[PDB]
Amino acid sequence: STEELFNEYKLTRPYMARCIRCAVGSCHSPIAIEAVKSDGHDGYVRLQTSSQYGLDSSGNLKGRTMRYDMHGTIKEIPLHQVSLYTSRPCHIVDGHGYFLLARCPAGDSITMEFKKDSVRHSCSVPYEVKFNPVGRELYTHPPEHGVEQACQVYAHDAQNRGAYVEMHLPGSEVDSSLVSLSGSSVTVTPPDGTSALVECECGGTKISETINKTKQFSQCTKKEQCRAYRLQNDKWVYNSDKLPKAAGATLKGKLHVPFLLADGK
Amino acid sequence: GLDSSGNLKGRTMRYDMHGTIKEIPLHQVSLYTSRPCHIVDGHGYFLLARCPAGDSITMEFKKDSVRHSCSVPYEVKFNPVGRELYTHPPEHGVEQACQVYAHDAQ
Amino acid sequence: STEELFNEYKLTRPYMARCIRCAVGSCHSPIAIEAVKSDGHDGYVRLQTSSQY
Amino acid sequence: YKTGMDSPAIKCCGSQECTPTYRPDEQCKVFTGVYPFMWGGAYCFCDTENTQVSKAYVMKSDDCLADHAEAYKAHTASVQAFLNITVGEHSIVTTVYV
Amino acid sequence: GAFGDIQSRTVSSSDLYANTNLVLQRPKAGAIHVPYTQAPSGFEQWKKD
Amino acid sequence: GAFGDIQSRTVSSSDLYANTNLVLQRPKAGAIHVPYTQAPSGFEQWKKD
Ligand SMILES: *[C@@H]1O[C@H](CO)[C@@H](O)[C@H](O)[C@H]1NC(C)=O
Ligand SMILES: *[C@@H]1O[C@H](CO)[C@@H](O)[C@H](O)[C@H]1NC(C)=O
Repeated sequence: STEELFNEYKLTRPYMARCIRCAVGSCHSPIAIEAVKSDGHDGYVRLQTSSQYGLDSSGNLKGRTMRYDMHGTIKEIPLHQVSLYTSRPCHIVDGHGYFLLARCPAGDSITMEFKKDSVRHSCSVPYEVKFNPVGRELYTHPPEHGVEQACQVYAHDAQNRGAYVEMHLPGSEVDSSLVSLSGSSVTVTPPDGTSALVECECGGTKISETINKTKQFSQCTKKEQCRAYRLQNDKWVYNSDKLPKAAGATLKGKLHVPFLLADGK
Repeated sequence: GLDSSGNLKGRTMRYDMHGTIKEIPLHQVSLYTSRPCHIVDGHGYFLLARCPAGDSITMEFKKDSVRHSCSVPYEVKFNPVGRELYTHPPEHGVEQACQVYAHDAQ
Repeated sequence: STEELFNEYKLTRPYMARCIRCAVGSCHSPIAIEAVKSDGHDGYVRLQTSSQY
Repeated sequence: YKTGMDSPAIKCCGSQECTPTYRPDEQCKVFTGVYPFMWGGAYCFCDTENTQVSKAYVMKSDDCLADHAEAYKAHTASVQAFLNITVGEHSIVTTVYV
Repeated sequence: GAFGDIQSRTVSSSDLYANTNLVLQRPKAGAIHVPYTQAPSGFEQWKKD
Repeated sequence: GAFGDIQSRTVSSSDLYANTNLVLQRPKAGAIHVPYTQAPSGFEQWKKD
């Protein structure tokens, strides 16, 4: 269990993705869901999210917590604290890195509610949930007793045998919070040990690293003229739909996937 | 949209109990339907929320010990836009003219 | 009201029953339900469970 | 099958063209006049000269190894049988090809 | 939309022929994503049949 | 499955005729219960009609 968790967590880089429904209008939610698979016969759903599961924020095997990030700040939450639902409320089985396993009934949409200390933000995705029964006897819910047939459900085993995803070096992220308005200048202060590629739009456009110390931006007094591109690249990131592609970062890496569908009865 | 003292506070819900005026934060109280809703904003008497399709409207108000809710048998018509019948807004696609209740306080 | 509650509670012995869906796989859950009657015209259901009230 | 879309490539304040690579049913598109928006403000501050490079292809499903349907070419059936033969009070059970 | 949308000589064979009528559309303004439309899974449709 | 699957001479009469095609099946391994399958209530069916 340690090997694949370490492989996924050495180059995880949890992110926040664009979400259609943030429970208030639309926003970029750290809990945004990018893919849901509902091919399990019993109703189990295997889906991958921006947030990571199975380890803490320090890269230590801790499966009881959910790990995510907010605006470049990596944060973690207990798994039982955060729950997802559908047409009917679901039940979470387990999570492993990007991918998550849970027991959801049939539904037209997927939503997971993340309630922080004061801020409760949730992301909904219009993905249907196919609750396909087993055999020719159409049950809307698994029966308590009866005969058994061959069944295919997403096993919760963490083994990763014949499937994987590509993880690349993340592209540059814009961060206008780092832009500060000083006297006739902009003082974009990068955080500790962080390279903020400062891009300024005025007469004579300049691009600078300013990794250690902030730089005064002459001719670019207004804050909106200069745009700060945070550049950490501490770990690789999953090749997501919401992330920009760094042209100079051709850093593909295989990441074997958990919760592979397995046959059973 | 205001407190119990008539001051601009859009993050709270104001009500009364047996002639005693009391207030609650807006996020504390939620309504649901066939599926749980999402509350957008409130403005005095009128309230705006994002409810999916449902047959009845119910809002659960849980006080310190007493949880009281009211359910009304009013249908929720989730009428789509255009000739492509979708049960939930799509992530992407083309755009058409749509008529929705704008959240502006005008 | 005291009489029937006392009669039931002198020999209650609450138990845990095998539940098909324990919110994780299957197990024996203390809150398991054995019978639900859904003939109520308004929608009310009278049900008996392992736990007592 | 699992649809495979790469991270979009944006040439902020500039022009970019799709590179034709080889993937199953690979499609690449270039989109101009795009103003991307991120959580940390707008990613690109130029209005035009924002070419969007989007490439997508098709990948076989992750669970294809376990769950999948197989097509066969069937012909020339062979016939076999199990016979429990008893000749002369000699109870014999065996398989004999037809 | 029918059987054979994904064809692989072997389960472990990396080579595969894909024909799903995959076409992209215009990305929505203010969003970064890959807007694609294609026919549903022909294998899945056959299973539903 | 029809009206009269349960017949009692009186409301308070203890004796009653029961014909529900009640048949037991194999209990599931590792579980304790009474696995029984029987027709739905014929009284209920007549009410539904
Ligand atoms: C910033 O400090 C690092 C030492 O951690 C050094 O390698 C780098 O050259 C410094 N940057 C500049 C612009 O001097
Ligand atoms: C084969 O035939 C013998 C003689 O009738 C019988 O005793 C035996 O059970 C048979 N075997 C099977 C597998 O039926």
